[PDB]
Amino acid sequence: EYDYLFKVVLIGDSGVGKSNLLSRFTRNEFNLESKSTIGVEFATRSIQVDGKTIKAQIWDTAGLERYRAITSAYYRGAVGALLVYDIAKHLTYENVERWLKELRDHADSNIVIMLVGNKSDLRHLRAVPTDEARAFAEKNGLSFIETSALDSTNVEAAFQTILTEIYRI
Amino acid sequence: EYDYLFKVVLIGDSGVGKSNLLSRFTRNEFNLESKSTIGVEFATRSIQVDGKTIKAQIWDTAGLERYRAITSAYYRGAVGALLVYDIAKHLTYENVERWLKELRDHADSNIVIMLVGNKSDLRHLRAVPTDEARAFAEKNGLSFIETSALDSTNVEAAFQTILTEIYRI
Amino acid sequence: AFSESLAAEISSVSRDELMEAIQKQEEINFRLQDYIDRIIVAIMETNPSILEVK
Amino acid sequence: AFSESLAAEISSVSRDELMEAIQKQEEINFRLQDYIDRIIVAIMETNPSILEVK
Ligand SMILES: Nc1nc2c(ncn2[C@@H]2O[C@H](COP(=O)(O)OP(=O)(O)OP(=O)(O)O)[C@@H](O)[C@H]2O)c(=O)[nH]1
Ligand SMILES: Nc1nc2c(ncn2[C@@H]2O[C@H](COP(=O)(O)OP(=O)(O)OP(=O)(O)O)[C@@H](O)[C@H]2O)c(=O)[nH]1
Ligand SMILES: [Mg+2]
Ligand SMILES: [Mg+2]
Repeated sequence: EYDYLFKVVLIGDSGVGKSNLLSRFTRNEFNLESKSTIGVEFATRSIQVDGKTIKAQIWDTAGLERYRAITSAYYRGAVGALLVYDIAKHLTYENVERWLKELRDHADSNIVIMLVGNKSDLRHLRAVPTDEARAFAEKNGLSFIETSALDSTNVEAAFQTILTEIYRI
Repeated sequence: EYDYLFKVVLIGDSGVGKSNLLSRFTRNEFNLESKSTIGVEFATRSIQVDGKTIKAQIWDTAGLERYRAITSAYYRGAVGALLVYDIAKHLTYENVERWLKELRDHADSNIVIMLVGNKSDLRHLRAVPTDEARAFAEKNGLSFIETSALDSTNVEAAFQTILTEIYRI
Repeated sequence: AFSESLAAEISSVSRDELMEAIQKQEEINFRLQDYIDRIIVAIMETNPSILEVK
Repeated sequence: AFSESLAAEISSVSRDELMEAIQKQEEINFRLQDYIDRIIVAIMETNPSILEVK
């Protein structure tokens, strides 16, 4: 049983770790060898927010730039978007504005957007300074968090935060 | 209404003209710009054989060499196989024995097999002499015909012949 | 040496043919992904429960 | 001339990287075709009438 069902979509460049964020949050599982997502899938998890039972319905698909038959239906009814980049790949961060534009074109203008810097475990390979991205999110009215699906850091916090914002909106 | 339903499969290397043989026979249509077949499809046509109404159920799929999830089900229940090569591409004729082996591995040993040299309109580009292939079919106990899905030559005759052999077997 | 470093960068196949092979493979990828996406959107708009990772 | 004919055969990208791009694209093609074939065989073994070109 649940009080509210919130559809949240994962978006961001291929390879940034969307599918592993999904698997970590909903199954407590991670795969170092995960391959590009072929179709569209979702998984659920219920959490408590302000005394109420929130069933999170988290959607996932490959972060392809091309037009896709699935795009409109993918964002349809979504109340939150986790916009993910790879902290160790600067290009995926450069492409954040492109994902913001996809949201304007295909999703509700009222959608809650959280910027997620994934792979924070890759300390030695970092290309995007935390302070830089933090500043960017603030300038653009987005919530921000850095995660590691690999070691679990901030994964729970990330989903908790976005779902709580959605609930209180 | 029909008296008998005969499943016949098209096989042979990618590009030999399987899909256009299907479209010519069942729709009287041809496409110069046809692209590789993505899935599996079939079309039907009823013909008269020895006073009886034979509903031909002609199946088609890309002529990929790889293992495919569809292969066993593709040959399942097939009573005839049109083994097609391109008269203007010698490699597709070289690969005929490979298709004979696929038939032994995946199809009824009683399957009626007809060897089809397609694209007979390509007189100037011919790489497989008609007499050579004719001899090969005889040596291997296969019926043989040359077709052009493009100009329609022998297409009707090809299907008529195989369906009639199946009926009389 | 130079001739060894150069040799490793020269394919037996002409670059024109190599480029044609790139385009052919990209076309197929795009066609296959589209074919898949068309199936998936059909499911999304009929019974999206099929898409759940249970 | 030779240097012109040679230049046309040298990519800006290293052949090692070009080979890696070939393997990556072949892997995706094979994965996508398999994904498709798995869907199609499911239909073949439930309601094959879906596959008719009407
Ligand atoms: N080091 C590290 N690797 C990660 C992390 N998250 C995912 N990966 C790895 O990065 C690669 C890509 O991860 P995926 O989850 O498949 O990325 P994706 O965003 O779903 O990719 P697409 O489906 O192609 O859009 C995989 O090898 C993962 O194991 C992480 O937090 N830290
Ligand atoms: N000249 C000529 N071209 C043909 C003939 N039949 C087919 N073609 C052409 O050959 C190409 C490939 O034909 P298809 O029917 O798509 O070949 P296929 O065997 O179905 O190929 P796959 O689906 O990849 O296995 C297309 O450009 C067709 O127009 C023919 O009889 N004569
Ligand atoms: Mg993925
Ligand atoms: Mg075809």
